[PDB]
Amino acid sequence: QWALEDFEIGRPLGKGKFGNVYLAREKQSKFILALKVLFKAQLEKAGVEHQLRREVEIQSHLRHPNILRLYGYFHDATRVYLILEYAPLGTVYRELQKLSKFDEQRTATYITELANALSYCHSKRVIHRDIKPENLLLGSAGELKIADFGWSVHAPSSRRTTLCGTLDYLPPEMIEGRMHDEKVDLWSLGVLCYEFLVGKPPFEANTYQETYKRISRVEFTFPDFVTEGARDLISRLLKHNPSQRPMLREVLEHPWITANSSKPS
Ligand SMILES: *SCCNC(=O)CCNC(=O)[C@H](O)C(C)(C)COP(=O)(O)OP(=O)(O)OC[C@H]1O[C@@H](n2cnc3c(N)ncnc32)[C@H](O)[C@@H]1OP(=O)(O)O
Ligand SMILES: [Mg+2]
Ligand SMILES: [Mg+2]
Ligand SMILES: [Mg+2]
Ligand SMILES: [Mg+2]
Repeated sequence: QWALEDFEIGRPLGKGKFGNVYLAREKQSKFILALKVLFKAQLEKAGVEHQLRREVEIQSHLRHPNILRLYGYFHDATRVYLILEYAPLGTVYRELQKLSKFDEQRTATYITELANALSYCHSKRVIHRDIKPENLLLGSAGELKIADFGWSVHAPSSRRTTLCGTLDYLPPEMIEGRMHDEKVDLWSLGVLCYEFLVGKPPFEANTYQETYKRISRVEFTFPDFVTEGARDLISRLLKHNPSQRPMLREVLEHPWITANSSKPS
């Protein structure tokens, strides 16, 4: 139903081994949006092909203000095209490299939007498993949207598929191939809260091996400027036992969150 013919392609929003994201405009309506264009070639010659199926099937059926919408898709036997809501203010990744760290009001707000978004996903038993600054996009009023559902599945789940990138955001159950569930995204949330305030993930190391160890041991420390309420929220989320991690309601209602945040639940 859609095809490339319907779009003008603008400036790239991301480039990589498998393809690119483009700013794009639909020709008949002038609707501006993003096109995530993957090379079939590389998805197959990599073993990611099934993930594109789940990314589309899951994201397309989610509707939430803090979830980046997927409007549709098409292909053309060289490439696949994901038709994405365009996020004008970029990534939290870029925001973080810009300001180095975030203040407590801004951190707590981003977390609230995250937990609201995950609340809705966990309602549909959908787990993201790839929550990280590169996949947090900023809407036109600066509000956070979760994007990139390549790693999302329905919970519970195992991991047959290979963990290719950094481990900084993944919980112990996931780096070890165990069965995992919604609590995966809660660990990630605490990683993010920490990174937002400190400027680097709480388990960053020089090697994948060292990083893996620090995650397995839950081995992180706070720089002295991190306050007691943040220390408390982070420590409660970064628990080895997934069952000990809170529910999202306890996060949205954490005192430090409600004090410093501006957005509601
Ligand atoms: S883990 C093995 C290492 N290599 C890989 O597997 C990565 C290969 N991937 C590719 O080459 C693909 O071409 C890309 C698109 C890079 C796949 O990356 P993602 O699956 O992570 O796709 P994202 O949806 O996360 O897009 C990545 C960057 O592009 C920008 N972007 C995406 N969508 C939007 C929207 N709607 N609006 C604005 N920007 C958008 C983001 O900036 C995103 O993160 P960056 O900060 O640019 O890195
Ligand atoms: Mg459209
Ligand atoms: Mg990504
Ligand atoms: Mg992906
Ligand atoms: Mg860094």
